[PDB]
Amino acid sequence: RSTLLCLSAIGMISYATPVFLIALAPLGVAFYFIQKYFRVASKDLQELDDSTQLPLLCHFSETAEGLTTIRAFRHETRFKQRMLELTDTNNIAYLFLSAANRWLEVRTDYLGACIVLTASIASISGSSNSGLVGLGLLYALTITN
Amino acid sequence: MSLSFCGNNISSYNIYHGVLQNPCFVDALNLVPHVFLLFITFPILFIGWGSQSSKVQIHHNTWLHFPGHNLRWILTFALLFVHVCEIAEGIVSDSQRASRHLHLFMPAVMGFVATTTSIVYYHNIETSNFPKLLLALFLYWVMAFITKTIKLVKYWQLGWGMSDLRFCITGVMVILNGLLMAVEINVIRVRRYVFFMNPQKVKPPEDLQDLGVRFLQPFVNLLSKATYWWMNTLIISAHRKPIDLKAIGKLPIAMRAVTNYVCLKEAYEEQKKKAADHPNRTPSIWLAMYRAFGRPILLSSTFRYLADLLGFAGPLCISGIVQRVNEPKNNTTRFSETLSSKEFLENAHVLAVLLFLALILQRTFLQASYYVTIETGINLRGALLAMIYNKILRLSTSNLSMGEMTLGQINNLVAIETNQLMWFLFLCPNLWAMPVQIIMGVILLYNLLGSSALVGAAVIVLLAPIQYFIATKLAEAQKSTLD
Amino acid sequence: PLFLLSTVVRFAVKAIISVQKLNEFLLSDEIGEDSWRT
Amino acid sequence: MLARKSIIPEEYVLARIAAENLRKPRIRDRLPKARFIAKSGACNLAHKNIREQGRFLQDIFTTLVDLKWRHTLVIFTMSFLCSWLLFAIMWWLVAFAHGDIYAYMEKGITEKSGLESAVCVTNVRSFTSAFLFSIEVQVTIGFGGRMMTEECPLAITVLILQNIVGLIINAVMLGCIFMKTAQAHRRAETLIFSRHAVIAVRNGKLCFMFRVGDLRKSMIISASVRIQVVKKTTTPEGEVVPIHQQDIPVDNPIESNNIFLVAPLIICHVIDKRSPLYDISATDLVNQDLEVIVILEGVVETTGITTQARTSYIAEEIQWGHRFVSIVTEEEGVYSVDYSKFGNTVRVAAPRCSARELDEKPSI
Amino acid sequence: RLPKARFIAKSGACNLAHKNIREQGRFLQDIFTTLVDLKWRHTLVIFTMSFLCSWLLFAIMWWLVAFAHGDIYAYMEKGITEKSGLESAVCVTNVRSFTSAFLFSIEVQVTIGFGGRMMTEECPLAITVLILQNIVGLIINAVMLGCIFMKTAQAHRRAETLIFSRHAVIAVRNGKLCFMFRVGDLRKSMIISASVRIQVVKKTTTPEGEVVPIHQQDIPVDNPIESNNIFLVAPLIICHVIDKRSPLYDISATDLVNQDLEVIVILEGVVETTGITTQARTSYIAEEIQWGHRFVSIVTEEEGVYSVDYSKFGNTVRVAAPRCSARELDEKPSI
Ligand SMILES: CCCCCCCCCCCCCCCCCC(=O)OC[C@H](COP(=O)(O)OC[C@H](N)C(=O)O)OC(=O)CCCCCCCCCCCCCCCCC
Ligand SMILES: CCCCCCCCCCCCCCCCCC(=O)OC[C@H](COP(=O)(O)OC[C@H](N)C(=O)O)OC(=O)CCCCCCCCCCCCCCCCC
Ligand SMILES: CCCCCCCCCCCCCCCCCC(=O)OC[C@H](COP(=O)(O)OC[C@H](N)C(=O)O)OC(=O)CCCCCCCCCCCCCCCCC
Ligand SMILES: Nc1ncnc2c1ncn2[C@@H]1O[C@H](COP(=O)(O)OP(=O)(O)OP(=O)(O)O)[C@@H](O)[C@H]1O
Ligand SMILES: Nc1ncnc2c1ncn2[C@@H]1O[C@H](COP(=O)(O)OP(=O)(O)OP(=O)(O)O)[C@@H](O)[C@H]1O
Ligand SMILES: Nc1ncnc2c1ncn2[C@@H]1O[C@H](COP(=O)(O)OP(=O)(O)OP(=O)(O)O)[C@@H](O)[C@H]1O
Ligand SMILES: *[C@@H]1O[C@H](CO)[C@@H](O[C@@H]2O[C@H](CO)[C@@H](O)[C@H](O)[C@H]2NC(C)=O)[C@H](O)[C@H]1NC(C)=O
Ligand SMILES: [K+]
Repeated sequence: RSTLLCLSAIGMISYATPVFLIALAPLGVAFYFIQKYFRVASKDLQELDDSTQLPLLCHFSETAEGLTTIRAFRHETRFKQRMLELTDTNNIAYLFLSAANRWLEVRTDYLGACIVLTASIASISGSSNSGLVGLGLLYALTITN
Repeated sequence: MSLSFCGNNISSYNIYHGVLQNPCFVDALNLVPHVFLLFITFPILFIGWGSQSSKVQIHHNTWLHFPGHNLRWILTFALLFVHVCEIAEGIVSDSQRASRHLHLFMPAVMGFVATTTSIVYYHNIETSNFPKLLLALFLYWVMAFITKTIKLVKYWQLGWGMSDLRFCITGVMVILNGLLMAVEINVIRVRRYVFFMNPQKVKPPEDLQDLGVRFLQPFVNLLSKATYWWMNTLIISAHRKPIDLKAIGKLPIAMRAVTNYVCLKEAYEEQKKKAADHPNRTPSIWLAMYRAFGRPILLSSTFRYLADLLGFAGPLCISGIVQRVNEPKNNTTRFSETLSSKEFLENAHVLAVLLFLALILQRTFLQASYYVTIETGINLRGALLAMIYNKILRLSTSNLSMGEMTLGQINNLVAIETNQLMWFLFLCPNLWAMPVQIIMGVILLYNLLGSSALVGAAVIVLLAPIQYFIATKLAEAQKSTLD
Repeated sequence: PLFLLSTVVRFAVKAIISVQKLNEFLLSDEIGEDSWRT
Repeated sequence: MLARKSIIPEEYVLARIAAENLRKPRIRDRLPKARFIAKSGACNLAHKNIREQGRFLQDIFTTLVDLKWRHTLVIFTMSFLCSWLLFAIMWWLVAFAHGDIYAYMEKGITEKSGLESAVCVTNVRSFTSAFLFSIEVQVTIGFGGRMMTEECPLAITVLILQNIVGLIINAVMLGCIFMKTAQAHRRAETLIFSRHAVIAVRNGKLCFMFRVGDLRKSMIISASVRIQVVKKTTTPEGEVVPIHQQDIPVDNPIESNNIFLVAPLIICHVIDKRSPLYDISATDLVNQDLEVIVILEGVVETTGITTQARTSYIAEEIQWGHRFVSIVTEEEGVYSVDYSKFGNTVRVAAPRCSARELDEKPSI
Repeated sequence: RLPKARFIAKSGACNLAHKNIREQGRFLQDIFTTLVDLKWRHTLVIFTMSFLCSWLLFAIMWWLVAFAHGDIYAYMEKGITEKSGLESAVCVTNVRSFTSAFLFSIEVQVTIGFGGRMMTEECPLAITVLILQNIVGLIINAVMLGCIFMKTAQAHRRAETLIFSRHAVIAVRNGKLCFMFRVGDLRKSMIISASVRIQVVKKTTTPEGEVVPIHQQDIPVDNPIESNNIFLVAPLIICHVIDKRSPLYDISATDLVNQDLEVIVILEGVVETTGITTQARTSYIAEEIQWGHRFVSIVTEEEGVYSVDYSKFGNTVRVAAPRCSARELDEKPSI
């Protein structure tokens, strides 16, 4: 759904005002690079998140089935200073995943804004009905979304 | 013919009555400080100060911030915007003439490049602690202030008022230059690096001293905090070597689980001590979360409201552009007066720039909101897990408190309830930010289409209850499928 | 926003229930008062 | 948008094959041992918590004098261009303010007037003219079609400023160029170090030999050799120094560090009682806390600048039981050095024990 | 009371006071030498003033020669007569005032030569003044370029960068007392061919009655190959082992508070960047020697690199040590 909406939008942008698609070539280039690097890092980041939550649960279960033993050995701090490390690894995995997502969103939003500018400027200086200015504006605005 | 500055009219170069009483001379005097700044600062930046006078193999790892850092960035970006507006107005006004009046917009373009170079110069100074050099910036701002002030009073002697756009733009620029000079003065006051005998003793944050802290969000300048630029390296390192647990090194001491657990424990203890004296009052976790993670939620809501306000610039600019492009401009008569403060917003080429800037600002605000509330939710989750563990250690093994299904309850409380609470804390700002946006959208619909917009809003609004019903039925089906 | 409002409200309900469960767990019998005197 | 908000299905994802069978826990991903001095002869530590002594404006100048020739030209050109432009703006402003631009325009509209009696600087009427005048005053061409009259003293003040600033810039740039001309042979260091250091046997005792050679044609005057062993050591009273550097003598018939280096040389240290490597055997030299540093110092006769070249060897580089093939072999009528055989090593038979044990039962 | 007299302060700079020296004559070479070594704040001022003074002096000369000749009168009467009766009679054309004389001097001495004030070929005295001005301007220009060249040359060198610990220790290391201090470097470069020397300044008396006020005694620093050369990348602990001939042999632990001692440390070397030999000095007195301490370790391994921690550079922790003089530990071996 998303890719078809994007394709139809840029198609109508180009048809309404051809001068846009000469500016299409740089933007597309940029997009490709983004679509590369994110997809390479994202998997790795996900491969950490799902991997750092399995031990964090396991630990709890142990310290719930053997609480009497731990309080016998008086080894409580040895377990707390480990639980903290586990939860910190998990939290940093989440934080880096969210930062990667925000990086992607900012980059693609700036690409969308550049598209809006290079379509609006072409449409402002053009010879076509106001309908084909409004269509261009609206579709180049939705591309951003 | 030729390319003059004050125009092609001879009587525009007269300096009989006074130099100040000739507007073009005031424009030139405004153009001067920018070029002075550029010529002072381009050689300094090109040469560098890379003279290895100290062990810098671990001095390049750490940096520092001066007293006024965020305020400086916000003010410089605002000044950039004001200069873009001045460039635009000058170009529009000049295109309604016979000659080319370079005194309308060339000072503004020089000011744009000079302000950009000013912020580059400030960053490159700050990264390598060197406060003395920023004295140069000081001089710049003062000079600029003076010059702009003169322009203002000379406008004010003609009584141009705030109804004329140039007067407003110049006044805004005057006060922004004043604020920036104040920032520089305060930096001089706090660091004591020029006119004092004993400078300050300043060291980088303790976190950059450790070589394992690789999450650099809290430690970087506001333009990199706002674009996640610092991330680039790590992501581009996804090709050379796939990420391991070592690349995402460690957490800064402000985001570790122990610190937030301390904060939440102390807040809960304050609540419980207050409640114990009260006769029949039950404990509350809600108020413990607030007063310990409540400031960043307000900051998220502020960014969210700013993004929601800027979001409406799409429809408005679209309406302006379309209702301007309808009519050909051949009919209109020649008008040689400076463009009206309403005729600035009426253009077809100004509004494109305004829409562009509005989009790139709204997106940044929105992502800032998302990130702040996400980080708060994650810290709260870490604190909650720490608290639940410290309660698990102090538990009784009696069968009147334990039960045939108690490890299951604990497993759910760690694996499900914490995640549900966290993902609520993420979406908390939408509770009191969505109604504002929807109401304002309906207001604009009404003021754009009469009372048919009320019918349209009534039709669309039903989207939420329908989705709620579908969601409930879907959840029940998913539960049966899981069983 | 109209689409996401349903999810936000549902998450609000589940969060309320979760805090209730958390309070119920935090009110339980505990071992001590003999090791507290050192 | 909101990928996995619903979070029910977990806590029962069964253990992977590498989890239950314990194939993953075989990490074998230890970080490499931390070197003290790199193989490239560059010390790499991390000093921290050093009180920053700020900066000094002298540092910008110190950088300016030491720059690549591809940056000296750029700063040269930029400084001169910026100076001409700044003073061009000053001259154009003076012409504007005095009423000379207007006067020239009005008397050139009807150019038959031809009056230039009262002007700060003659024949300056636009900004192009101001730029050309500033070029002719800073570079001291002085064509003389745009004179400096005795009319307005602000112009004379700007002229004095411009002459002095031009002199300052010219002197500084000539100084930079001359300094870069004086340091014309100062390029780089060309001392070649063998890659593997053998531990052979020579005259009945072991050794620790490596090879060192030159590439520059310029001789090295009073060359000196220092060799050190870096390891953590503890006194009997029990004080642990993490990195102790202990000096090991170099074999020489007159007990000196002076090496005469024209053809490549072999540098041996013989493993006697006090030697740090007295108690090391070939089977121990697989995992061992051991880093041997070598420092050669001298003065290149051309420039007369002292040079110090360093290197370091660890347990992996040492080739116990080898020796060095003879690089030098006579040509038809002249000694010759086949530098392609520099670091090449040959294998020979040597005892596998340590010198600690090789002289307690000598007849082996 | 008054602090006891020292030999070398805690930052070098020997605190002696030489007096009665047979003072020599003061030479102009001293003035020139002072000129060639200066601070930029003063270099710029002398640079500017030389040119201003020269332009003004020769402006006065040119104005006087335009006065003595019939020049000013001719150019003042030409305006009245409205005819160029002063084109060729003039000593130097179009010089009719002091402002114009100043402009002409600037043009001649900076070699602009605009050419509105041309050099006529009538008055020989003017030609003499012109030759004199050109020679003087050339000399001054060469001198000032030479000063700037010297500034640029000696620009690279900067201030000292060797860090010494505030006070020393006297520990037991490998079964003997040793006097130790720690030396570190903050510089980025390498001190090529460094060296360490230790001396004891003390008032000594000879059996024959020759009393030496402040005698400097040489202390053999302890190295496993008996040499000075020290390689300095991570801070070192210089040590000296108190043997039968060290002056610190008989000084006990109790009476180290009141004992005429001073240990001077001189550390020399050659920097790599500029090849300018440097010497750094320090001294320790009785009050700043802590018996029975030892310096704490500073370098920790971060599993990728070693990492010196200079915050603990001068830290020193207390340990056990035989609380007696170094003589009693061998003449009375049982202790
Ligand atoms: C004629 C006029 C003349 C004026 C007369 C003089 C007036 C005096 C006022 C100037 C005082 C300047 C002192 C600076 C205050 C510093 C206070 C202190 O530093 O804490 C301020 C805090 C702390 O962050 P930091 O210290 O800046 O360092 C950043 C680092 N990362 C850190 O947080 O450790 O940082 C913060 O808490 C951030 C605060 C941001 C405040 C900005 C609010 C946004 C308002 C938006 C305005 C936009 C600009 C105008 C738009 C116009 C559009 C046309
Ligand atoms: C706001 C303003 C904007 C300004 C925009 C920028 C303006 C730039 C304009 C000019 C740009 C020029 C840059 C070109 C870069 C080429 C550099 C080229 O000279 O390299 C050749 C070398 C460069 O050695 P290095 O890499 O620096 O290393 C330093 C040293 N070798 C070392 O290793 O440690 O260099 C040398 O080795 C020495 C070169 C000497 C130069 C030659 C002069 C000729 C005099 C001798 C007479 C010959 C006759 C010439 C007549 C020619 C006829 C026209
Ligand atoms: C448009 C520009 C583009 C071209 C630029 C490219 C580069 C070309 C020009 C290069 C500029 C010359 C390099 C100067 C190097 C800076 C040295 C800086 O240290 O001194 C600035 C002074 C510092 O005083 P200091 O401590 O004594 O310094 C010496 C140092 N202690 C040492 O090691 O030894 O800082 C101070 O403490 C200030 C005190 C006063 C200093 C200056 C006094 C000014 C006197 C006169 C100057 C005006 C000249 C014109 C007069 C005209 C009159 C009509
Ligand atoms: N013929 C040569 N020319 C220049 N440099 C050499 C030569 N032979 C060896 N080197 C230097 O020796 C150092 C180590 O090189 P490397 O370990 O690749 O081989 P090697 O042990 O020197 O001898 P070989 O190259 O024969 O194996 C390198 O830094 C290289 O510069
Ligand atoms: N106060 C002083 N300043 C500089 N040099 C001195 C001073 N006193 C002595 N000298 C140097 O010491 C040497 C002493 O030899 P000289 O021939 O002067 O014997 P003298 O005059 O008997 O000495 P004095 O008068 O010092 O006892 C001379 O070479 C002189 O240069
Ligand atoms: N981390 C450091 N960075 C830079 N210089 C240092 C550092 N530590 C010590 N020094 C220098 O070493 C000298 C000796 O300091 P030492 O550690 O022996 O005593 P201290 O307690 O540091 O005294 P002070 O507080 O006066 O420096 C000091 O003069 C100081 O200049
Ligand atoms: C050029 O000069 C002035 C700008 O101040 C304009 O105003 C004219 O100036 C003369 C005086 O010289 C007045 O008498 C006229 O009434 C003014 N004419 C007008 C307002 O049309 C002048 O118009 C400018 N343009 C020209 C001469 O073409
Ligand atoms: K001439």
